[PDB]
Amino acid sequence: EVNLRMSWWGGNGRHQVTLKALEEFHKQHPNINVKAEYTGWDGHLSRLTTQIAGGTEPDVMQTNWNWLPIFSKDGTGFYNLFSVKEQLDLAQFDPKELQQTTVNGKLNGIPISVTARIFYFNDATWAKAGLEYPKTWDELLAAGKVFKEKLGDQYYPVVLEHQDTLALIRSYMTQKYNIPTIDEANKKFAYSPEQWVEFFTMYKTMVDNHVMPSTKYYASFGKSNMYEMKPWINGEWAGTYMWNSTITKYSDNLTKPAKLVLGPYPMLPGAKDAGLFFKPAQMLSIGKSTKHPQESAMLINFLLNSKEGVEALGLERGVPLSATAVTQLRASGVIKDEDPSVAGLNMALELPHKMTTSPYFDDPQIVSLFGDAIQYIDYGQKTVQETAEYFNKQGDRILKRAMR
Ligand SMILES: O=C(O)C1=C[C@H](O)[C@@H](O)[C@@H](O[C@@H]2[C@H](O)[C@@H](O)[C@@H](O)O[C@@H]2C(=O)O)O1
Repeated sequence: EVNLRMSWWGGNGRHQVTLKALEEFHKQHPNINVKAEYTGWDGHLSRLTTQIAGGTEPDVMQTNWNWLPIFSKDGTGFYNLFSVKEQLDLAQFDPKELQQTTVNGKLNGIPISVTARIFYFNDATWAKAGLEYPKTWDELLAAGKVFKEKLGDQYYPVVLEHQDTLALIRSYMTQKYNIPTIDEANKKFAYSPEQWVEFFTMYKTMVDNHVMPSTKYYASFGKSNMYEMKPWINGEWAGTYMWNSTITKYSDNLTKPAKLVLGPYPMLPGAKDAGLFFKPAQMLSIGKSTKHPQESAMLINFLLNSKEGVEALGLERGVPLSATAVTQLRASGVIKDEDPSVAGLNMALELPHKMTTSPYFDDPQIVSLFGDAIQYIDYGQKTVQETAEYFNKQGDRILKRAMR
């Protein structure tokens, strides 16, 4: 009798396939029981942080790439997956993808898929507005006015949650200035005071120009998860800047015959870098002090490499990085070139994208700092310049506490 716990986050679609997959794993292993612990994205890091701090975390965990500096600054925060290469077939995963999940020579997670945020639009609402998807940043910004005038105050080209908006304006600044957002050497942000004014100026331009809801309007709806909101479902918020690895958590909730559809990626003329946030979409990791490292490794192998786990898990986490698994899905017809999830990624890789994102750009204190920031602008409390100075200063402080 081996009892394991496994945690993950996701939409219900992803819960349903994972639960299906675990039922098979247990069928194939009468002696290995897994308790499942699963939520949506919200509060999930927060809960696992409490567990890790009291040493009660699961044997198997779905982890995020930006959590490596949080839990595993020295690579010892999770079990070294090189120690279970007997159970877990490592050679299926690219050596260069494995390097992103390796810290101090210790393999901390198996990246499941890679992802970048890209534009996805409600094709139904865009057809009503009689617009083509923006091919440029100017078109992005000019599209809100058309939405509001052709369809009404209630229609937006996109909805952006603050984290979405952070990634977007950084993409714009990267395209423009071709520098990293974080100076990792000096433990701080790389942008000048001016560049930060320009960053929050752009937010406010987009908000003024009716591109997406302001934070104030977004909060007149209730708290709900974005994909469960009426204006998302009703097709009133007509798009998202979103990971291809979890796009169906969004599209599953549109009203037929509306589809979320790949849009073009805006690029400034002369840009030497598309400014993607491209990374492991997520990982499977083993608890540092698991009493069952081998059975855990068997479970991770099953879900990522076995015929039956691969078939069960389908594309709820994106296009598998496992050679065997992505080949299976292609052969079964599950990966198709025209799938917006698949096409999202392919279009993205062809974008020039040499700039890597620092895991610190996605520090949860920095992300919350950013939502706070644009809330001050939207609720009249801080001007654009004050907000830019406030972000620069307080975010630098977090980066020193984060980069410790
Ligand atoms: O596929 C996912 O569930 C996923 C891929 C991203 O790499 C992760 O950072 C994580 O993103 C979460 C959330 O699930 C997603 O809906 C979006 O809101 O952004 C979140 C984020 O932290 O970026 O999940």
